[PDB]
Amino acid sequence: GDPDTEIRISARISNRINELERLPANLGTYSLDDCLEFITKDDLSSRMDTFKIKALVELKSLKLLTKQKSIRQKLINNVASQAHHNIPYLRDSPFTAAAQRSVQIRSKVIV
Amino acid sequence: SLPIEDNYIREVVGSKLMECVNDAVQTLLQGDDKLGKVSDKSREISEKYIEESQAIIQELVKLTMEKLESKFTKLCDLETQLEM
Amino acid sequence: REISEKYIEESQAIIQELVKLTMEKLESKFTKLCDLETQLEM
Amino acid sequence: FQCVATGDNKWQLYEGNATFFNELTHYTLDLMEAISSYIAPAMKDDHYFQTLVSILNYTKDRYMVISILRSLSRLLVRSKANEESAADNLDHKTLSLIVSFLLLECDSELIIASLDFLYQYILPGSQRITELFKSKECSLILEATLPNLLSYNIATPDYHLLQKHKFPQELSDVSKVACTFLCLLSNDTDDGAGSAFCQRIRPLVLHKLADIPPLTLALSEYMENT
Amino acid sequence: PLNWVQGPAIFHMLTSPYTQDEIINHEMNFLKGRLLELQEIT
Amino acid sequence: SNIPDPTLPPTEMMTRFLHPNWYALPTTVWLKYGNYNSWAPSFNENGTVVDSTTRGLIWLERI
Amino acid sequence: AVFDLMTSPFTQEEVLIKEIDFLKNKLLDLQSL
Amino acid sequence: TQTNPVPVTYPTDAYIPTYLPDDKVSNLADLKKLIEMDSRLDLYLTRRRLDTSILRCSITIQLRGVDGGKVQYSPNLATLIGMQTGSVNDAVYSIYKYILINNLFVTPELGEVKLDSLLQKVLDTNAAHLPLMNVVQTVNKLVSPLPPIILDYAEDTAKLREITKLALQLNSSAQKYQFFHELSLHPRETLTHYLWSSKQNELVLQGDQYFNEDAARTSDIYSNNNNDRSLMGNISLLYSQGRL
Amino acid sequence: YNNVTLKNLTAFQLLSQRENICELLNLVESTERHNSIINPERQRMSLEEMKKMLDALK
Repeated sequence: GDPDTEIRISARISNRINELERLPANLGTYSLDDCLEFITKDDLSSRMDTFKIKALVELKSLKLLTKQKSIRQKLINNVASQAHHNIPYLRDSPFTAAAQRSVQIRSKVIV
Repeated sequence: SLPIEDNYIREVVGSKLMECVNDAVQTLLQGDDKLGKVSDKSREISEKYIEESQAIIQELVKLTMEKLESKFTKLCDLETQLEM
Repeated sequence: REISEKYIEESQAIIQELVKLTMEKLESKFTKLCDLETQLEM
Repeated sequence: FQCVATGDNKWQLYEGNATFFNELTHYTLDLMEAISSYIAPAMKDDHYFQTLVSILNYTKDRYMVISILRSLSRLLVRSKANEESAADNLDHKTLSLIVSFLLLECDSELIIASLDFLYQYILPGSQRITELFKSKECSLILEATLPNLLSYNIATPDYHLLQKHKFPQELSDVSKVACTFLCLLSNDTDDGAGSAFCQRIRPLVLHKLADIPPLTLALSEYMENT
Repeated sequence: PLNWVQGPAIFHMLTSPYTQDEIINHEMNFLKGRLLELQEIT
Repeated sequence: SNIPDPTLPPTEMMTRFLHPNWYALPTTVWLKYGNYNSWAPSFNENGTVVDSTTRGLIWLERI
Repeated sequence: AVFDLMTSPFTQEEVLIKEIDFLKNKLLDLQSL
Repeated sequence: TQTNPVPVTYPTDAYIPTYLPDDKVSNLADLKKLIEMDSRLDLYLTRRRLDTSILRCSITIQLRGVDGGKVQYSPNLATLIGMQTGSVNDAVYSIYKYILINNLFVTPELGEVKLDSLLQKVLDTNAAHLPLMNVVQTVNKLVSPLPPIILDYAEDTAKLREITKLALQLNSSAQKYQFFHELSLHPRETLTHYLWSSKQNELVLQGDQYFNEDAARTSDIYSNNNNDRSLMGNISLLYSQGRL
Repeated sequence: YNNVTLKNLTAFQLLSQRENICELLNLVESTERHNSIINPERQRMSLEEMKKMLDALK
């Protein structure tokens, strides 16, 4: 709850997406470990895209946030909506076992 | 299992008594010398609730009477209305 | 306990005197009325 | 349950174990309600009849009173004409209470259930009409309630409108039960406890017959027995 | 004598309450939902 | 994609959960017949989980 | 709305007939109240 | 009132304990005498409440006393009854008794009456059989109103609720007696019962804590909670049914 | 509050179960809940109202 401090969260999330969406697409790396590989004039070293993958996992997970929310909505409301058929101490409580018995009482027939 | 907005949660947003009671009842159910000390403690408490019991019951006999006295004067009206 | 015990002991005598006296006056009003009822139905 | 329904200190029920016992005896009465018609040859000291009339003096459940009354009505179906548990085990503290439920005009299932057991009670009629017309309040409640139960929930043509200017064509469910017992009460021949009752009620029924033309087709055996 | 027959449609609802009044509306739609599919077989 | 942006007015994720530990249980049904029927069966219990005393005691310790 | 596979001395139509006899009473019981 | 009792939210006529040792109280049976005294008084009162009712211009003036207490009769309906202008309900009852004297129903056999000369005269019918519903229906037609002057040329519920509230206080002290009493009877198998049941009720109350607002929006439910094991094991089952 | 929950029933039971064990050790007082329901000045006032109802009805 508390939607005053909910805008102050999403204003920092949208701050981050608009900062990731101003980086150039041709971003490359240089580790201090490539001198053991002896890269030629055109050798295509395999450590060039170790910053470019991490900048797109970050940018795309900040857009699928309401996607895992819908799955976690469908996960929590499917494991907890029963709450008394799998949890043992709740199905072995007196009030739940009597109530699950009480809803299965068939109607009495008159004469 | 991915903490995505978990940092933004942490950015903006930065008993003992009954345990020792349950420990103590566990000690009373080891030595039966305390069970007599606990049963006799409960029995004067049982006698304490007996004095609690009839002090309510002696109020209920009184309060039944005034509500019954509301129906005596209702019944005494029928002595004259039926005889009319 | 003693102030409770003083008005727990005298009270039951005043309880069962009044309830029995209530049995007297109510049943006397009954037998007067249930016989006044029969003189109507005639 | 007879330990608690009487309040016997034999088997003082622990107060922590009462909820386990409450729903337990709820389904027991439902089993007793269904098999009561198969022990319809009820015995004189029928332990099911003896306990249930001790249970009936205790409860305040509207459902439980109905299930006891339906079992006792369906236990005394093909009883006798002389001697079964109906003629003697009704201790008149229970019997004055069943007629007392006809004063409950708000409920109507309890009126039908109290009428149906007494109809199953009245069917010998020898030691039954005299027993039902015995006391100064059991033979006196029926002089006011049973004529009033004929026009129960029936659209009588009113006259307050006709006094302040300045026909139902039907019956109800309990009125069909009310004329059924009263016509069998008119079959109390030789002027016993029923026809002597049925002669002091005929001046009151005749006013009800003019407002409801379905009360002319009904109460036919009563009008033949006056 | 064996007859491998299909079992009846048992109204097993996902959310499980305990009061009856939250069950009858879905059960009446179940009775409409089951007898209408059963009437066309006849 | 067909995903919405996470700066949407749905960002709530807990609105209509209603755990079955907060479900209403059927309790005893105290009836009323009239003002002068004190010999009526005062309540009704078909499939109630509790008795009328503790349901009255819960009513007593709440009212 | 869960079905089952089971053994019965009745065939499939008599179970459907017994479903007709059971559901019509429950339809008349629930629509009346 | 209804055809069914009216449910209420306050308790109605709570019970009285009987396992209480009555040697100490000695007033439960005397209070029990008051209740059956009051109910019998309520029985007689409710029975009594049921049994107390069981150019030349003309002068036209609409009077003040135009009332349906003495309502006018048709002259056919007048001579079959005898009275001049009595009432409408007495007109129905005297008509119904006149058929019942002449025994016209049968000797619908009871609906159809044998139409005599006067009954055919007052209804202007000529059938032999006619139902009594249509007979009494014309009595609503055959009666005309009276003509005007023409000149030409509680506390008991709250007392019950307080008694219901005070009886609930009695049920508390009786149960509080017997627990310690049966703990004085057996201190073993009510404290072993206590140390299990209070542990069980500690489990049941601690079954609803991982379902808050910011408890689920964070990831300390799914990640590393194999010690929890409760969820993230159903994903092999919920996906197998399509629940996602 | 007019209804009870499974949370409400267990909290009602556990609070009532822990207070009776809290009386044997007597680490709670429970003296306010005793004397206010005893109320011995009301108990004699109950007696004096019963005493006058002897005098009024005789």
